[PDB]
Parts: sequence; structure tokens; C-alpha cells
Amino acid sequence: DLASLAIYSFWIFLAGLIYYLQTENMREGYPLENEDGTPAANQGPFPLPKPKTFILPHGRGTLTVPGPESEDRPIALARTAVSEGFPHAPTGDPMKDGVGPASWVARRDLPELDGHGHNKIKPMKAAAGFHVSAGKNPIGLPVRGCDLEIAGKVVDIWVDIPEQMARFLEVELKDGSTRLLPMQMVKVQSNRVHVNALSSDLFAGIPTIKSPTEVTLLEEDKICGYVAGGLMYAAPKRKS
Amino acid sequence: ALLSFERKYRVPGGTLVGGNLFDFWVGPFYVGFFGVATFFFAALGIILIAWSAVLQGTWNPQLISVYPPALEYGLGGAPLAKGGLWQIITICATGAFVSWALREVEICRKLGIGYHIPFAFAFAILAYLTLVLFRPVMMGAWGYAFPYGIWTHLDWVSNTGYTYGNFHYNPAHMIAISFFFTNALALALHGALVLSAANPEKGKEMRTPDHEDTFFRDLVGYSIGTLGIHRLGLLLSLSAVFFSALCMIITGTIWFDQWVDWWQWWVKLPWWANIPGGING
Amino acid sequence: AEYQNIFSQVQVRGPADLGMTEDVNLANRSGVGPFSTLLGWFGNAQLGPIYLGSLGVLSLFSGLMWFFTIGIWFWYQAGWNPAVFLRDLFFFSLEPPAPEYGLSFAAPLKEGGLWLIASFFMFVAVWSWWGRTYLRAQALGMGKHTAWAFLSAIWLWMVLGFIRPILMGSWSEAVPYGIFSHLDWTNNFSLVHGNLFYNPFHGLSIAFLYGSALLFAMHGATILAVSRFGGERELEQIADRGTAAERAALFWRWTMGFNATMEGIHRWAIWMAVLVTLTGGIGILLSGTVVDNWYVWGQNHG
Ligand code: BCL
Ligand code: BCL
Ligand code: BCL
Ligand SMILES: CC[C@H]1c2cc3[nH]c4c(c3C)C(=O)[C@H](C(=O)OC)c4c3nc(cc4[nH]c(cc(n2)[C@@H]1C)c(C(C)=O)c4C)[C@@H](C)[C@@H]3CCC(=O)OC/C=C(\C)CCC[C@H](C)CCC[C@H](C)CCCC(C)C
Ligand SMILES: CC[C@H]1c2cc3[nH]c4c(c3C)C(=O)[C@H](C(=O)OC)c4c3nc(cc4[nH]c(cc(n2)[C@@H]1C)c(C(C)=O)c4C)[C@@H](C)[C@@H]3CCC(=O)OC/C=C(\C)CCC[C@H](C)CCC[C@H](C)CCCC(C)C
Ligand SMILES: COC(C)(C)C/C=C/C(C)=C/C=C/C(C)=C/C=C/C(C)=C/C=C\C=C(C)\C=C\C=C(/C)CC/C=C(\C)CCC=C(C)C
Ligand SMILES: COC1=C(OC)C(=O)C(C/C=C(\C)CCC=C(C)C)=C(C)C1=O
Ligand SMILES: CCCCCCCCCCCC[N+](C)(C)[O-]
Ligand SMILES: CCCCCCCCCCCC[N+](C)(C)[O-]
Ligand SMILES: CCCCCCCCCCCC[N+](C)(C)[O-]
Ligand SMILES: CCCCCCCCCCCC[N+](C)(C)[O-]
Ligand SMILES: CCCCCCCCCCCC[N+](C)(C)[O-]
Ligand SMILES: [Fe+3]
Repeated sequence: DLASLAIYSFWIFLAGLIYYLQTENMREGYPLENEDGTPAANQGPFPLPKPKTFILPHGRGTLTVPGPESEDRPIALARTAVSEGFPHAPTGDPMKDGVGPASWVARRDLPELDGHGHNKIKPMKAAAGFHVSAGKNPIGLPVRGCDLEIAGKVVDIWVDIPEQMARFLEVELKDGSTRLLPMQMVKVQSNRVHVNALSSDLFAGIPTIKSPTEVTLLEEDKICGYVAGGLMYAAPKRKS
Repeated sequence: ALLSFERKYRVPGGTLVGGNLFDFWVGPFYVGFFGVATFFFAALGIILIAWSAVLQGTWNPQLISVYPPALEYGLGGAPLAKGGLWQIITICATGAFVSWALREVEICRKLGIGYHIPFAFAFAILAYLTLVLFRPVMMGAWGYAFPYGIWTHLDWVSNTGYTYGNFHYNPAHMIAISFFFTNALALALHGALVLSAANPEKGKEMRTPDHEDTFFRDLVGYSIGTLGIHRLGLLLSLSAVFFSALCMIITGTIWFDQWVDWWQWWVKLPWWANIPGGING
Repeated sequence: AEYQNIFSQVQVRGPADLGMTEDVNLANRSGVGPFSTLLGWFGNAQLGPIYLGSLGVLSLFSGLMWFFTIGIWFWYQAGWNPAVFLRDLFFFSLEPPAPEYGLSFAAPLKEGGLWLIASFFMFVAVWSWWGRTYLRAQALGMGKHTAWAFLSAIWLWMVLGFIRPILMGSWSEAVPYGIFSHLDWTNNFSLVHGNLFYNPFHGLSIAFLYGSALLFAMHGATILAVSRFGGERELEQIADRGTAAERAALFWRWTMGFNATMEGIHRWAIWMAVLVTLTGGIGILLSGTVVDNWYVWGQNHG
């Protein structure tokens, strides 16, 4: 019967499709590892797929995956138990060391570029002719931390030019230097910007950027990870 | 047992209950208090389903069916073999789903991410609870809930629907279906868009989000953008489930007649009710 | 309250974005529409530009002709009365020829001929719009994933209105043009084929429809949860994995014991979706051509 043939065939097709899809999703993070970095004995029933290569725009190279995996950074953690499957305690300050929820990845230390090869993200002051078009303008507002102290003041918005969206607030600190705060981690209010993730004293420790008019993917990861990490690591100095 | 980038994230903390007591993994799986609760609820639930299969006298997965108490029991307990097992399996299931969501919250806290995932899942739980708890309570009997069986749950959907004529005429059902269809359409388009940019024509460089905006604007004159589309898909699919639960909470309670006749209010409006011609005059 | 990224707190605007050139014939692009502050709370404020082109003009014109052919019939059914039109809007129906005309085009205007005309305009509107999804990707150097996904929807459409009718031997099998009447057609199709709940392809179609909502709920929620690390910049995370993509993956690994990549999730996405109308179209195509009664079929297991 043609319908039973069709249904039987579909189940075979679907097994192959799931196989294809699962292997496609193993182009990163594999092979699996033991807690010390070495290849784990058990890799599971799915083999790695044949490598594929992406051509990156603006002469930035290619990416081939799967490929050799490495963290390319020290991980200030250590075991807390004698067997597999337990947590790894920070060896220093987990905010400073970039571990746990404060983690960052070693992405390329260049800025993301738009389709024309210009920097994707710019301070609004350098983006012609971008301006706040709706909602409360954060520029000028005092910035408050989860300890209810003023950490600084907003001096600009970092905007995504091609996508016309606000990505960071540039906040100036007591010493005249600035930090980027992720837009998704601030609450803009009528009389302040509030930052639940960080107490006021942790603002100086936000990873700085090396050029004051651009930000690299690497710098972005360090800033975002640092701010998110405060949720767990600033919890003691917070605060109903 | 660990992805190549995983170890830096496996720190202590984030748990809701128990401190470090259950703060550990089993292979890839995080555990936590709610991993223990999930296991307890799920295991008891499956044991009880298997017990129900023994009392029904079959092991065929296409035949096993656990029915709620008959209508005559109302909202009280029933003998195990006559709807009581269903009652306990339902407590177990709810236990398991809520445990699962709460374990998800623990995982969010460890990972320093937003709570969006367990929030979205709660909608699914609410829809389940609408069918097995809220609606049956409002209607006065457990027996209006669906049975736990692969084919029998489908008999229930059919019998329940036809109790009101063609269920297509439920207006909240109509909105719900529209969100479902629109969600699937958006899923197809999101998936296709990202892939069409990451995997361009042979030999060409990866396209940018700018190309993605350009393509959709070229096509339909608008682009929701990259944050927009993930907001969209979340909204569409949660709205589908909200209106799914709505469409049923109102059926057998505030409306209990044939849904087709609900639409008469529009036709019977004074200013055109009596004009001849058309389909209704 | 932690801010949730459902609606933007602050909108910013710059010069109207005219988009990427690549191989696009720029003569065929409109200018920018207005900017909707309303839309801009949720997505992009900018409207337009759009791309015209001959195919686009054909498609759109043809699509309106389809729409107007149905509206004309609706007005006629209302006896030209505006008040009856609005009152009975969902009750009107442009219906296919009777079985007796078979597949012929010899049916009278009022008894099927107008249905065929409307159908004709829909046919060219849809297919020319498909060619459009291909060509807009081509001119931009992009993959053809959109046109390929669109073909899955077209498949169900074609099966319902064209392929299944031709195979059954008459246009009377096709779907009527009407709000309520398309629903009645749907209910009646199931009834006449012994209950679609016994069609394993209808059941797969549902698994994927539900599946699409599960997955987009999952994916959408995930991206939003990691948007504090730039998660929605999916293409640069594919090209250069960040902590967004790693926390995303690990959420799911810790929860359900496996996970995706930033590129691979979008492959799960496209397939979960296209399989709705793919299995769907097969379930319908087989109905009446090969299987008269799905309950009966299911008793023989096949
Ligand atoms: C003949 C039958 C009637 C009909 C009968 C009714 C009835 C009755 C109902 C619907 C409802 C549905 N119908 Mg109807 N309706 C029919 C015609 C249709 C048509 C159509 C094209 O003809 C469509 C598209 C729909 C679509 C709709 C949806 C809006 C809705 C189901 C989605 C849902 O509730 O999700 C919600 C999601 C859930 C309930 C799942 C949640 C589960 C989670 C929490 C837990 C599961 C995890 C665990 C068990 C997994 C196992 C563990 C393993 C490790 C995996 N109907 C016909 C006319 N319809 C239903 C509804 O709205 O209910 C609310 C409903 O009760
Ligand atoms: C949602 C509205 C209606 C509904 C109407 C329909 C209709 C109509 C159909 C189904 C069908 C499905 N329904 Mg139902 N059914 C509902 C209630 C549910 C609930 C629940 C609330 O707990 C569950 C677990 C199921 C699960 C089932 C699956 C057996 C099947 C595929 C679903 C799917 O791919 O989803 C999408 C989600 C995924 C893709 C994730 C995969 C998880 C699935 C496979 C879970 C399977 C669990 C099942 C075997 C329960 C065993 C639990 C164990 C004892 C632990 N239904 C309510 C009553 N359901 C289809 C079928 O063919 O059934 C025969 C079908 O045509
Ligand atoms: C009483 C009704 C019957 C039944 C009748 C049928 C029938 C008949 C069918 C389905 C089909 C489906 N049913 Mg059913 N259905 C029932 C029970 C249900 C229930 C439930 C009880 O909970 C559910 C969840 C489902 C849900 C489903 C879907 C999985 C599926 C349609 C997928 C889709 O995306 O189509 C929507 C997608 C399309 C229609 C394709 C769109 C094509 C493009 C080209 C459209 C062009 C648009 C353009 C011209 C218009 C422009 C206007 C704009 C403003 C621009 N059914 C009961 C048993 N069901 C379909 C199927 O495939 O089944 C196998 C189908 O034919
Ligand atoms: C709200 C929008 C959509 C949605 C959202 C959603 N679902 C989700 C998630 C979210 C965001 C979760 O993060 C969670 C997940 O981990 O995903 C993999 C989940 C999930 N959705 C799932 C299933 C599911 N969701 C459904 C659909 C939907 N989910 C909506 C369409 C459906 C449908 C449409 O029927 C199904 C079947 C699971 C894969 C997963 C939750 C897994 C879980 O809670 O595990 C804990 C419990 C067990 C391992 C099993 C317990 C066994 C019971 C004690 C006994 C069984 C009783 C049962 C009632 C019998 C059913 C018999 C059937 C034949 C009817
Ligand atoms: C799993 C498959 C799912 C799916 C996917 C899908 N659909 C597709 C495609 C894909 C990937 C697209 O590429 C394509 C698209 O371009 O989307 C943006 C599309 C599409 N699916 C659409 C709708 C649609 N899809 C369906 C759903 C689904 N599609 C499935 C759920 C359904 C349902 C659920 O019934 C609907 C109705 C369209 C938005 C679009 C196809 C566009 C098209 O074929 O147009 C042809 C006709 C016209 C150009 C005009 C139509 C007539 C209008 C009534 C006129 C009124 C408006 C007019 C445009 C005003 C402007 C005039 C002025 C100049 C005066
Ligand atoms: C205000 O009034 C005005 C005048 C402006 C008009 C207003 C418009 C109104 C009120 C009309 C509303 C339109 C409606 C209600 C349409 C809805 C129809 C629905 C719900 C469609 C659903 C199903 C459609 C399907 C499946 C159609 C499939 C069609 C095909 C696959 C094409 C088949 C091709 C055929 C038969 C022609 C063969 C031709 C060749 C190639 C030889
Ligand atoms: C990351 O890319 C994404 C966007 O950003 C560039 C989008 O703009 C869109 C397109 C958004 C629309 C208009 C959804 C279509 C659904 C309806 C309601 C017709 C998609 C698909 C996408 O993936
Ligand atoms: C329909 C969805 C089915 C998906 C379930 C199977 C995939 C999970 C197995 C992947 C193996 C995980 N591993 C060992 C590679 O890490
Ligand atoms: C309450 C539902 C009964 C649970 C049955 C256990 C799920 C097994 C999945 C069905 C597989 C059917 N099969 C292929 C073995 O025949
Ligand atoms: C499916 C979404 C539909 C989007 C609507 C299309 C808006 C395009 C407006 C472009 C026209 C600009 N204008 C008026 C200056 O010519
Ligand atoms: C993208 C692939 C995900 C796979 C989803 C698998 C769902 C299986 C549901 C079983 C359907 C049973 N039935 C009756 C339709 O044959
Ligand atoms: C259809 C749902 C069936 C559940 C299957 C879920 C697949 C998860 C596989 C995880 C196994 C992990 N590991 C490392 C032990 O292989
Ligand atoms: Fe995405």
C-alpha cells in the first residue's frame, strides 16, 4: 500500500535528518573533554561532521569547523571534590578572573564591522546623524548601583549603526574615565539609570576599552560577562 | 563529559534550595534540588502509569490509557482503579513540570542569564493545568479532563470539540490557530534568513545582518530586525498558547452551546438584521 | 525589577538605511517609507524601501485581481447592498465548479467559472512571488533557503487547490474562497475521509506545528536571555563564538543533556517549520487518491 510505503519512508528520512542535524550542531565544543582538558573516553554515538569553511568578509580570514578547540586564556578555577561532576571553585576574585557567570570568551580583538566594513558600534557623538528618537534620553543621568550609591553619569550611548539600536551606555566615573554598560543590564528611569548587577564600588573594575571610539568583540565579552557576573558575585552587597 | 568551553561556567552557586547539597552534575545534566524533585515526581508518575497498565491488563504503548474519574465522582477522590491513579499521576506530572521549570531557574542563576526560558515554559504548564485542573474545577468534575493515552487523548479532543459543533467557530480558537500558523511561518523565515546569510552563494563571503535587513525590505518593504525576530517568535508562540488556554477555559463554562451560533450577535444587529439579500436575509 | 528586553527603553534613529547594493538593480528600489515610533518599541522603526521589478509588479497586480474577483462575487452575493456586505462578510463564498464539470473550464461564471479565474490569478501571484524570493536572495549573493522553505508552504497550497483536484478528477474537490466556508470545507474533508486524526501525516504535521511553537519559544527566549552578551548578533557568533553562544548551549546541555550551535539551531528551526506543510501536503495528497478512510487504513495498520 502506497501510504504505508510513504509513512515508512518518512520515518527513515527523519532518522537521517535528526542524524544530520545533531552532527551539524557538533561543529563547536567537541570533542568532549574531561575536567582537566583532555579528550574524554566516551564521545557518544554521533561522529563529528566533515569540516566546513566560512569565508569572513573584509579580509578577516575564514573559519573552519569543527577545528582544534582551545580556551586561549587561563581559567582561575580548581576542583572541590575528588570525582567528576562537581563545581570548580574560583582561585581568586571570580569577577577579575572572568569565571563563572563573569566568564568571557577570547573572541577576536577587533570590532564587529558592518556590510560596508565600517565599525558596527559607535558612540552616538561620532555617528552621523544619530539621536534619541523616543523614550527617555539617558545621557546626563546619574548611574546608581545595587548598593544605592551613585557610581557615575551617562555621557553617551553606543549605537549599532546598521541596526539603529542602543547597545551600551558610556558611563563616566569619579576619576574622569569611562566604562561601557550593556543596555540590556540598565534600567532607565526619569531621574537615574539604575544598575542592579553591580554595586557602586565594582564599576571601576569593569574592563576598559583600549581605543575610546571603538570596542572589540573581545572587549564586549569581558564587559558583558563582568556585568552579568555581578548578579551572583555582588549579591552580598545587595539589598532589597 | 564536558564541552570544550564548559569548565569555566561550572562554578558553585545559583541554587534556590539546599545550598551546595545538590549543587552538582551527572554527565551533562545539572541536578540541584529540583533535579531531585523532578526525578521523584517523574519516577513515581511512571511507576503509577505502569501500575495502571497492569490493572488495565496491557503493556502495549498504543493501548495504555489512564482515565480521570467518571463524572459522577465530581471533584472528590476516586478508587485507584477508577480514576484515582489519574488523580495522583496528575499531581506527579504537575510536580515534575514545575520542578523542571525551577531547575531551569537554578541553571539561569548559575549561568548569569535572563529567566526567559522557564517563563516561556510556564505558559505550556498553564495550558496543561487549564485542561486538567482549572477547566475541570470550574465545570465541577475531574471527568472533563483528558485521559493519558496516545490515541485516547485524541478521542477526547475530538469528542470535546464536536460537543460544540465545529470547534472552528470558537473565536479564541481562531486567534490561537492564527498565532500557531504565524509562528511556524516566522520560524521558517528566521531559520532561512540566518542560514541564507551564513551560507551564501558558492565562493562568496558570509553576508551581514545588513544583508538580512536588505533582503526582507527588498521582499516585503519591512524588516523587524535581529532582536525583533527573537522577540516576535517568543510573542507569537506564547500568544498561541495563551489563546489556546483561553479558548478552552471559556468552553463549557461561560459558553457551552454550538460555537457557530455565537456569531449570530453580529448578524442580528438592529441596523441590518432585517435587510433582505445576502446569505442571512 | 530586572529589565527584560521585550520592549526597548530608548530608541535611536539615524539616516534612512538604503541597504546593501551587491547586484541589486537600484533603479527598482522605492524610497523609504515613514518611521514608526510605535513599531520601534518592539522591532525596527524604518519602513521601506521595497524592491519593485517586473515580477513584483506582476505578482502584486495578479494578487489584487484574485482579491477583487472574490470581492466582486461577494458584493453580487450581497445584492450590491453595503450593509448586507458587512453583515454577511464571513458568510460569502466563491465556490468551485460542481463535480459534473470535471476538470473542464466550460463551467459558467456564476457556477464555477469565476472560481477558476480567481484561482488562476492566485496561481500566478504565488509562483511569481516565489521566483521573487529566489531572485532577491540571488541579487544579494545569499543562499536560497527562503525560496526553499517557501516551497514547502506552496506544496500544501498546490496540493489543496490544484494537484489533489486534478488527481481526484474534478475542481469540485478544491477549497472555496470564504472565511467561514473554508473552515466548513476543512471540517467536512476530515469527516469524509474517516477522521484526519487517523492520518499519520496529519499527526506528524501537528507534532511539527506544536514543535515550531516549542522551538521558537525556546530559541526566542534563549536569545533574549543571552542578549545581555550580544546573543542576537547571530552571524558574528557563528563566525566567532562568544560567551552568549556558550551560555545558550550550556543552558540546554545542563537542562536536557544536549545542545545546539548558533548556526545549527537555525537548521533545527527551518526543518521543524517546513516539515509542517511537507508532511501536511502528503497527508492531504494521499486522502481520497489512495486512502478513502484513514480509520479503515489504520486498522490494517496500512
Ligand atoms: C475535531 C477536533 C476539533 C478541535 C478540538 C479542540 C479541542 C478540544 C482543543 C483544541 C485545542 C487546540 N486546537 Mg483545535 N479543534 C479542531 C481544529 C483545529 C485545527 C484545524 C487546522 O482544523 C487547528 C490548527 C487547531 C488548533 C488548536 C490549538 C489552538 C489548540 C492546541 C494547542 C495547545 O493547546 O497547546 C498547548 C500545549 C499543551 C497543553 C502541552 C503542554 C505540556 C507540557 C507542560 C508538559 C509535557 C512534557 C512531558 C509530558 C513530555 C514527556 C517527557 C519526554 C522526555 C519528552 N484545532 C477540530 C475542529 N481544539 C486544545 C486547546 O486549546 O487546549 C488548551 C483543545 O483542548
Ligand atoms: C495540545 C492540545 C491537546 C493535544 C492534542 C493533540 C493532537 C491533535 C495530536 C497530539 C499528538 C501528540 N500529543 Mg497531544 N494533546 C494534548 C496533550 C498533550 C500532552 C500534555 C498536555 O501533557 C502531551 C505530552 C502530549 C503528547 C502527544 C504526543 C504523543 C504527540 C506528539 C506531540 C508533539 O510532537 O508535540 C510537540 C513537542 C515536541 C516535538 C517535543 C517532543 C515530546 C513528545 C514526543 C512527548 C511524548 C510524550 C508521550 C509519549 C507521553 C509519555 C510520557 C512518559 C510516560 C514519560 N499531548 C492536549 C490534550 N496531541 C499528535 C499525535 O499524533 O498523537 C497520536 C496529534 O495529532
Ligand atoms: C475538523 C478538522 C479536522 C482537521 C482538518 C484538517 C485538514 C483538512 C487539514 C488539516 C491540516 C492541519 N491540521 Mg488539522 N484538523 C483537525 C484537528 C487539528 C488539530 C486539533 C484538533 O487540535 C490541530 C492542531 C491540527 C492542526 C493541523 C495543522 C498541523 C495542519 C495545517 C498546517 C498549516 O500550517 O497549514 C497552514 C498552511 C497553509 C495552508 C499553506 C499556505 C500556502 C501559501 C502559498 C498561502 C498563500 C497566501 C496568500 C495567497 C494570501 C495573501 C494574504 C496576505 C494578507 C498577504 N488539526 C480535525 C481532525 N487539518 C492541513 C494538513 O496539512 O493536514 C494534513 C489540512 O489540509
Ligand atoms: C508555550 C509555547 C510552547 C512550549 C514552550 C516550552 N516547552 C518547553 C520549554 C518551553 C520554553 C521548556 O524549556 C521545556 C524544555 O526543557 O524543553 C526541551 C519544555 C518542554 N516541553 C515539552 C513537551 C511539550 N511541550 C508542548 C508544547 C509547547 N511548549 C508550547 C507549544 C507540547 C505539546 C504541544 O503537546 C509537548 C508535548 C518537554 C520536551 C519539555 C518539558 C520536559 C519536562 O517537564 O520534564 C520533566 C518531566 C518528565 C521527564 C516526564 C514526567 C512524566 C509524568 C510524571 C507522567 C506523564 C503524564 C502525562 C500527562 C501523560 C501524557 C500522555 C500523552 C499521550 C497525552
Ligand atoms: C511551515 C510553512 C509555513 C509558511 C512559510 C512561508 N510562507 C511564505 C514563505 C515561507 C518561508 C515566504 O518566503 C513568503 C513570504 O514572502 O513571506 C514574507 C510566504 C508567504 N506566506 C504568506 C501567507 C501565509 N502563509 C501561510 C503559512 C505558512 N507559510 C506555513 C505555516 C498562511 C496560512 C497559515 O494560511 C498564510 C495565509 C504570505 C505573507 C507570503 C506569500 C506572499 C504571496 O504569495 O503573495 C502573492 C499575492 C500578493 C502579492 C498580494 C495578495 C493579495 C492581498 C490580499 C492584497 C492586499 C494587500 C496589498 C499587497 C496592498 C498593497 C497594494 C498597493 C500597491 C495599492
Ligand atoms: C471592499 O470591497 C472590495 C471591492 C475592495 C473587495 C474586497 C475584498 C473581499 C471582501 C474579498 C475577501 C477574500 C477572501 C475572504 C478570501 C479568502 C480565501 C481563503 C480562506 C483561501 C483558502 C484556501 C485557498 C486555496 C487552497 C487555493 C488554492 C489555489 C491554487 C492552488 C490555484 C489552482 C489553479 C487553478 C484551479 C487554475 C488553473 C489554471 C491553469 C494554470 C491552466
Ligand atoms: C535575524 O533576521 C531576522 C530579521 O531580522 C533581520 C527579520 O527581520 C526577519 C523578518 C521579520 C518578519 C517581517 C517576520 C515575518 C512574519 C509575518 C508576521 C508576515 C527574519 C525572518 C529574521 O530572521
Ligand atoms: C527530535 C529531537 C531528538 C533529539 C534527541 C537526540 C539528540 C541528543 C543526543 C545528542 C548527544 C549529546 N552528546 C553526547 C553528543 O553530547
Ligand atoms: C500514557 C502513554 C503510555 C506511555 C508509553 C511509553 C512511550 C513509548 C513510545 C511509543 C513507541 C511505540 N512503539 C514504537 C514502541 O511501538
Ligand atoms: C508584511 C509587512 C508589510 C510592510 C508594508 C510595506 C511598506 C512599504 C512602504 C514603502 C513606500 C514608501 N513611500 C510611501 C515613500 O513610497
Ligand atoms: C526536527 C525533528 C524533530 C522531530 C519530532 C518528532 C515528533 C514525533 C511525534 C510522533 C507522531 C506519531 N504519529 C501518529 C504522527 O505517527
Ligand atoms: C523523544 C525524546 C527522547 C529523549 C532523548 C533525549 C536525548 C538526550 C541525550 C543525552 C545523553 C547524554 N550523554 C552524554 C549521556 O550521552
Ligand atoms: Fe535566531
